Amino acid sequence: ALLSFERKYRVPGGTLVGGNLFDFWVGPFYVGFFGVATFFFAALGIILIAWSAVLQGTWNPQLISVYPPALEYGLGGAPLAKGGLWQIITICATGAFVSWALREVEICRKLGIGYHIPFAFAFAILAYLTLVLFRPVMMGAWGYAFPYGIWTHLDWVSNTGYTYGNFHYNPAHMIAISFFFTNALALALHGALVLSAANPEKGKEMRTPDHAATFFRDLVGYSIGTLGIHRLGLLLSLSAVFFSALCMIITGTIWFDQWVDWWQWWVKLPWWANIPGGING
Amino acid sequence: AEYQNIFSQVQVRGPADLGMTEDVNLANRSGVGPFSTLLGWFGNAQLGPIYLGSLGVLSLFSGLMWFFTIGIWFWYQAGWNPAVFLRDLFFFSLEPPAPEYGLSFAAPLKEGGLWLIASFFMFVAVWSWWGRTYLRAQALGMGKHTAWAFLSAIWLWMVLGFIRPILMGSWSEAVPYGIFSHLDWTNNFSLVHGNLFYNPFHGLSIAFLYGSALLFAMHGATILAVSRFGGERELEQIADRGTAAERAALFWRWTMGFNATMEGIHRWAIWMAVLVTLTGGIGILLSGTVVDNWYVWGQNHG
Amino acid sequence: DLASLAIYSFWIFLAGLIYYLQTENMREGYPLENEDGTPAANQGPFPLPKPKTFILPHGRGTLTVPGPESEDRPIALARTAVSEGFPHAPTGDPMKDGVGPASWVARRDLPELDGHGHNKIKPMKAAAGFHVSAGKNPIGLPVRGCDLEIAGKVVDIWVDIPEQMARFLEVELKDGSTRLLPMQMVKVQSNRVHVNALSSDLFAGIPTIKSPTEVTLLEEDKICGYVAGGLMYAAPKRKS
Ligand code: BCL
Ligand code: BCL
Ligand SMILES: CC[C@H]1c2cc3[nH]c4c(c3C)C(=O)[C@H](C(=O)OC)c4c3nc(cc4[nH]c(cc(n2)[C@@H]1C)c(C(C)=O)c4C)[C@@H](C)[C@@H]3CCC(=O)OC/C=C(\C)CCC[C@@H](C)CCC[C@H](C)CCCC(C)C
Ligand SMILES: CC[C@H]1c2cc3[nH]c4c(c3C)C(=O)[C@H](C(=O)OC)c4c3nc(cc4[nH]c(cc(n2)[C@@H]1C)c(C(C)=O)c4C)[C@@H](C)[C@@H]3CCC(=O)OC/C=C(\C)CCC[C@H](C)CCC[C@H](C)CCCC(C)C
Ligand SMILES: COC(C)(C)C(=O)C/C=C(\C)CC/C=C(\C)CC/C=C(\C)CCCC/C(C)=C/CC[C@H](C)CC/C=C(\C)CCC=C(C)C
Ligand SMILES: CCCCCCCCCCCC[N+](C)(C)[O-]
Ligand SMILES: CCCCCCCCCCCC[N+](C)(C)[O-]
Ligand SMILES: CCCCCCCCCCCC[N+](C)(C)[O-]
Ligand SMILES: CCCCCCCCCCCC[N+](C)(C)[O-]
Ligand SMILES: [Fe+3]
Repeated sequence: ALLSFERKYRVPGGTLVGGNLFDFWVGPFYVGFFGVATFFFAALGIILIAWSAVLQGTWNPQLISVYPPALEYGLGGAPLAKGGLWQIITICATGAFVSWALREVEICRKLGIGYHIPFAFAFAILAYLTLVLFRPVMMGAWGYAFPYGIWTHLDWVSNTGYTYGNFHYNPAHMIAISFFFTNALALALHGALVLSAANPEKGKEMRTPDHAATFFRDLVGYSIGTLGIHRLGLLLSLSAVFFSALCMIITGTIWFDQWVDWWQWWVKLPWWANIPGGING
Repeated sequence: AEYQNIFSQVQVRGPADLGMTEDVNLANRSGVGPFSTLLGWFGNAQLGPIYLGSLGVLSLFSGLMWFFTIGIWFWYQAGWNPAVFLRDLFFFSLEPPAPEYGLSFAAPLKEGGLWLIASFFMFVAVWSWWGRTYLRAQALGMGKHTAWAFLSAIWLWMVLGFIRPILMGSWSEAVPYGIFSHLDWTNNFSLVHGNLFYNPFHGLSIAFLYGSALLFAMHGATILAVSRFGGERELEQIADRGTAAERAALFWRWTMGFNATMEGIHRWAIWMAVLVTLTGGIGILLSGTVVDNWYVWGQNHG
Repeated sequence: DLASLAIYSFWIFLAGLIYYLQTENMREGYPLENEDGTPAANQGPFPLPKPKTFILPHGRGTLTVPGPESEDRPIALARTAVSEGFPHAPTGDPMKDGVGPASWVARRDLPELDGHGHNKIKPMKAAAGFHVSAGKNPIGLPVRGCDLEIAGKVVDIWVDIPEQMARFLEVELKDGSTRLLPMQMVKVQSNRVHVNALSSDLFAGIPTIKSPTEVTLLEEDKICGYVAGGLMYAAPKRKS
């Protein structure tokens, strides 16, 4: 049940809501008021999802799919079988997510650490809200949201993309991808760096950070440092997801045409717009 | 508000650190560079020194040759006009030889030869730099994690412009050097193989990419959350568990039911990132050599 | 076919890999225990990994994990219920006792050394050639606690030489003794240094270091521990 050093940490307090009421654990897990909140939202949501599955007449997970209301319903409510169920399910997800974040906050307090983790998570939550709330509202129907199904959701991605041409040309999409790639690069390195120091060549002593610091200065002539690479990681990650939201929130709202075409602005600057030759002249 | 430790609130400086010496050839290391106070607000302010050596120079020279060989081509396309060059910079493209020449090294220069030169340059550039990551580690007596991690990346690149073009029978199947052109090639590569979303490696690869962000978000915010107990000093924490390591592990145990150790978390890390291009490489390799259309394959599973 | 082969293969690879990953993270704090310290009955599907031994630099010996676990300090906590899973209430002063968000681990009473074998962290006065290169130099600024009362004055900065980093502020109290304050728990302002976790009256309780030019892993933990705990335990004294 407890890690060899856990007991002295399991003291009362830190709860945001409800005092000592839910201030307790269940196996390794911490409950807290929000422990309960998330459970309830999670229970409800899964139920509704199964209920959608009978109306659909399949129990096969590769097939199950809960779709939003069709565009004709705009931002109004829709019949269960006709889009209501997704709308509730979406409400329930949100409930789950936010609650899961606030529990993280409550654990943070009991342990006496910073709130960076709940913090970073809120970016994930905000990306999800962008795709099922902010964008549809702004566009004008729940129908612009993505459906909850394993492959159907990949389909929405593909269809929504190809609507504006090759989506690769969405400029904030370019930026968002550069982080995803960069972050992975940096997670690759960081991990590798620490391990190689902690697990040197056979029979050698544990290397020191100075060795680590040295390894990189030798390699690419610069070492960002241990508080650094951790600040870096948090940032690349949060940024990747920040730009991911951005590229979507603008798509279909303030730009509805082909993304490639938006680049004509550059190429049509009057100082070289008419100069012959090249690719565009 | 409380301090967050995303940016330093006081910079401090001392004599330029020339680093550990162990078995490193000190005749090769450079001189210390300046110090960016800019950088200093985020991480270390000290630039340099850097280790040259034979492999560094070869790598660094081939590296520039590659880049320049592409550069002259772009200018030749731009009508040597600096205005066009700027206007059309992302439209220019150095394309592989036509399918006609196959795996031939005899394609005319304007028709694909120049692409081979550039690639040859990149090949040597990249491999030498790989050997560089390895040696730099050896000379400090360190594990070779970094070189092996690097090898994963190299895998996907090897497969894209070398192994797959060769197994298909022609260089024309490789990736063109160009900003918009390599985007198009990618988009088109999926169309031709029946939508890469049905390539289960592609799907796996995305999971590990998404995951890398998830994890580096988790790890980073955690270490910052406990740097108030010297969390970032991970090597000593491994060697002698501090409350930092404890609060870290527990926050996570109490949230989701299990947890890492300080050495442990970094194994999760190196593997989550390395699996991105590992799986990736495989998904692409089978694409068009063994499987012509992932949707059809998806219907049968063979 | 081949593809089918490859993917089935991979899902198998991946499964033994997780298994590996998982057992490696079982190197500390395992095996599990009951609230009374007796070994717990259900330790999960995963076995303990086979031990690994780390050779610590500068002749500080070896470390073998997993290995015999022991807190090596008293815990002043008492159960608040008759069944498992409820909090344990401090039986004294959690701060003074070092439980809760004020917990510290019995690390070594030896300072962390740099790659060369010298003390990693030093008061700047004794760090030849180190100066505040940017930002507000705290040194000389009064220190304010969450109760908005002055508690002392910064009389130095303890720097991390290998990372050229400010780790702690040393503070001079009204009785002429000094304490270290983690850099990460104070806001350096233009005319003062503000500490939100501790009220002026608790600065004296901050554990002291035995030698004036060195800190040990044990003392770092006892200090960081203490200051962090203020956040939950000083709470009645904090106003804003
Ligand atoms: C954000 C970008 C796009 C999108 C584009 C893609 C693309 C492109 C791909 C996926 C893939 C996946 N997507 Mg998606 N996906 C989106 C939004 C979502 C949402 C959401 C609520 O917002 C979720 C939960 C998922 C979940 C998933 C997984 C089924 C799968 C692997 C992801 C992964 O490894 O992440 C990293 C996270 C982890 C490793 C942590 C653990 C995650 C586990 C696997 C979560 C599974 C949840 C799932 C089974 C449903 C549970 C819900 C109920 C409680 C039952 N996507 C939006 C619309 N998604 C890949 C796939 O192969 O699936 C077809 C793929 O190729
Ligand atoms: C229309 C587009 C198609 C498609 C076609 C492809 C194709 C084609 C490929 C990918 C690939 C990938 N796709 Mg896909 N993909 C689509 C939609 C998506 C979506 C989505 C819809 O949300 C996502 C999230 C992804 C995500 C991804 C990545 C997981 C994956 C590449 C990982 C990587 O980091 O390589 C980045 C890393 C590298 C390329 C390694 C290179 C390392 C070298 C050595 C670097 C050298 C630098 C050089 C020498 C210059 C030096 C630098 C200078 C000094 C500055 N795809 C659709 C279906 N996708 C790749 C893959 O693996 O697929 C299975 C791939 O080949
Ligand atoms: C495991 C997967 C991820 C990964 C890992 C990875 N990559 C790695 C490593 C590892 C573990 C290394 O050790 C190695 C490295 O040394 O990094 C520091 C590398 C590396 N990955 C790199 C790039 C890279 N990795 C990528 C991807 C990934 N790498 C994956 C996501 C990508 C993409 C496309 O996503 C890129 C672009 C290099 C930084 C470095 C390998 C360097 C190399 O091989 O150099 C060879 C040649 C040269 C010396 C060329 C230099 C020519 C330049 C001077 C021209 C450009 C001039 C330009 C205009 C300059 C200005 C830039 C401004 C920003 C200031
Ligand atoms: C912001 C950067 C990245 C990030 C960070 C991040 N994620 C995080 C955190 C952080 C910092 C956490 O602390 C938290 C965590 O605890 O991790 C272990 C979390 C987490 N990120 C998760 C998943 C996740 N994160 C993702 C993405 C990312 N997370 C980013 C790329 C993704 C994808 C698709 O990329 C996924 C799948 C969880 C493992 C975990 C949060 C767990 C959680 O919220 O539990 C509460 C909810 C439930 C128990 C289930 C609720 C059931 C619903 C009511 C119904 C189901 C509806 C759903 C909409 C159906 C979708 C079906 C699909 C097929 C489309
Ligand atoms: C300012 O102007 C001057 C001229 C000074 C410049 O220098 C400007 C230069 C620029 C304009 C340069 C611009 C360069 C880019 C736009 C480059 C973009 C490159 C990419 C987007 C590349 C993407 C993908 C590349 C891939 C996957 C390459 C793979 C290569 C290989 C695996 C190598 C394979 C080897 C070959 C085929 C030959 C092997 C032969 C043997 C004998 C072994
Ligand atoms: C966090 C809330 C998320 C809700 C997601 C969608 C709910 C749609 C609410 C509309 C209900 C009725 N209406 C049209 C009268 O407003
Ligand atoms: C590092 C361990 C975590 C790995 C995450 C494994 C779950 C990913 C599930 C992806 C679903 C994939 N597939 C093959 C059907 O496309
Ligand atoms: C993917 C999530 C995995 C979480 C693993 C959690 C381990 C819990 C150990 C069993 C505890 C049991 N319980 C709840 C019945 O008391
Ligand atoms: C895709 C990520 C999945 C994470 C893998 C799940 C590992 C669960 C380990 C549970 C450990 C149980 N224990 C011993 C803590 O009780
Ligand atoms: Fe780390």
